[PDB]
Amino acid sequence: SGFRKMAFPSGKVEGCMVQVTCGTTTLNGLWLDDTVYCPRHVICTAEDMLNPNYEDLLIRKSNHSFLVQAGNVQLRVIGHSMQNCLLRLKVDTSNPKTPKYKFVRIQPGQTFSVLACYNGSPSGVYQCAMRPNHTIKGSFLNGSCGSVGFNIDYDCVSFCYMHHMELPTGVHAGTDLEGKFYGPFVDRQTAQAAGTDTTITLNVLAWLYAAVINGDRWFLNRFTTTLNDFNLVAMKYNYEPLTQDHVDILGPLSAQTGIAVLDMCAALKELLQNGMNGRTILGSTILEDEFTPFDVVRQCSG
Amino acid sequence: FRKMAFPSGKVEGCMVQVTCGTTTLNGLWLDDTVYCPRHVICTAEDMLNPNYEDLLIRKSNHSFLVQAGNVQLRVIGHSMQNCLLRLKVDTSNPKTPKYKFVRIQPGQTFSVLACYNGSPSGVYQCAMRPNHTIKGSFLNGSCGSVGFNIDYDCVSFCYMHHMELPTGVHAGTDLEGKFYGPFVDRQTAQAAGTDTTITLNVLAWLYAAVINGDRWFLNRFTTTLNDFNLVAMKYNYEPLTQDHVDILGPLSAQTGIAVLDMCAALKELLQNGMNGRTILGSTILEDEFTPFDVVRQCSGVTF
Amino acid sequence: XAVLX
Amino acid sequence: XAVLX
Repeated sequence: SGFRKMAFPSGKVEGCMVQVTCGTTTLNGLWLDDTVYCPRHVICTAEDMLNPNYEDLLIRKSNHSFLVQAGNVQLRVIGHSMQNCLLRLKVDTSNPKTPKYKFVRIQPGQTFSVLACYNGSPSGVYQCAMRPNHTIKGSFLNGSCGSVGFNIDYDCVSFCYMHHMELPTGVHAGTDLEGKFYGPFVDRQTAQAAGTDTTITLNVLAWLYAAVINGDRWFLNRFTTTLNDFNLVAMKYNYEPLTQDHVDILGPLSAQTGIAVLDMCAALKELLQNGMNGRTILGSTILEDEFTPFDVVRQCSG
Repeated sequence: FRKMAFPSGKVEGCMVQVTCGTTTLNGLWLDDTVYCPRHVICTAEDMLNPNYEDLLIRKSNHSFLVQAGNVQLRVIGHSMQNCLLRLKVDTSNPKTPKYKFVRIQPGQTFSVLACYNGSPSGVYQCAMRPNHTIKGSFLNGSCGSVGFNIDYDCVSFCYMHHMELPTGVHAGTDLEGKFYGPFVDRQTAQAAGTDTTITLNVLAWLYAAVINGDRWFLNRFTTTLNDFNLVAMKYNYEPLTQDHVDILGPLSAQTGIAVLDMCAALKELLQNGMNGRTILGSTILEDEFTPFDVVRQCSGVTF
Repeated sequence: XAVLX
Repeated sequence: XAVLX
């Protein structure tokens, strides 16, 4: 079947992207039904960015302080309110392209699709994973903000991310669609830093199973390991501790390939200790961790 | 620097499900025409070496069931064009975007909207390999899936999926039904020629690296085109031509680094490795980003 | 060994 | 250190 890092088709999300301006700041907003969601920092100026008091900044705005545009058409704002780090603007007209959707706060290690936008227009779509330290290793330029992360299950779009900033290390942070930041960050230009990050062990194993269902078994061995002994080694390599739930999650893939979870762990263990000796797995030269077990069983043949 | 695909909304609006007898796959609906792989008129045991021409004769418009969402699209015409079928329907697709059909060349990339039963399931970036195959990801029922590029507001359809080769790679046609490579749509014994690394794209990627501010690999020297090819061809790199040099002009101008200077830098990278260092966070030299993709991603191009 | 999709 | 997007 082959193996690609694919994103969900982005069309359902494209039809919700609008432009939102306040003062001289413009960024992206998400338009669903009669509401537009966007990062509350759209209300700041250049001097507000260091110690903004959003509450104080917002009370000084009216509905006509917000300019929302769908393409070249202006959408009138008839209401506004702040929810955590987002602004909820009510508009007098409804988005007919609004898909079935829900707001979900994903878990670290979980994957999602991002539709990077600039001035309310789609630029590109890529798939990534919420890092264990809550940051995203994305690709955002200035004016990206407002862009969203999402997953699609059938015809229902699950929105899980909205962009707000870049951390000194070049990685990115944001919130769920309720405005709550993912990670210990705040939306202000202050010295902030991501916590230590780890490789998502659950995903590497899902991926190794991807290589196997795909006909590749070179990295397997005749050993086995206990959960404890596997973790004692994996932790040495900065890998997320593997739990019994994680092993269960791998149950389906396990039964599909005939390789016990602990035996696959034994294989991973060896790979960590001896490198790949120049070989590749699914074309890759390093252990890949942005594929959840779910992504694996979805992209690969049952 | 993520491998970004084009926003796929415009192509999602053109996907439909096409069923002939027991065979179902995807179709591309533009205006009042639906394009799909001709092998859709084939049955189980009729794919070793089907005589498409004689197999089509025994078909009529009523043989084709075209569905969009939950609505049935009435087929009022059918003709074969090389390896595709062109079904005429009684309804012009209301979501037809401005578009064109173009035949992609080796090395160039495009986005693939993988579909099943007419419903888009995923989109990823691909590169037409020098051996005329693509390292894609397709399962059963994906055929008629399409590859494309967006230039401004115009959707450029360049690929339609038909087969998977024994090495796990994929083959298909342009939207005229002509295959890329020497492949044919029959389950015979066919093999992809050996592949090479797309030198042009690697150079482009190195520029992206520099543009991003990741420039440690740069050096004080330069090289001749000939001396570079002699080295690159050991690591199985496609020979670099003057035409490639010229295609890299805009990036070279943006960074002020002459192509042969970057080649000197690439050369040193091939003969000495990266020393555990990383370029754009990668430990290998990427070859599926073209000079255009680089411009597109670094410039925030929108559609 | 080619396989039609 | 942190940049608002």
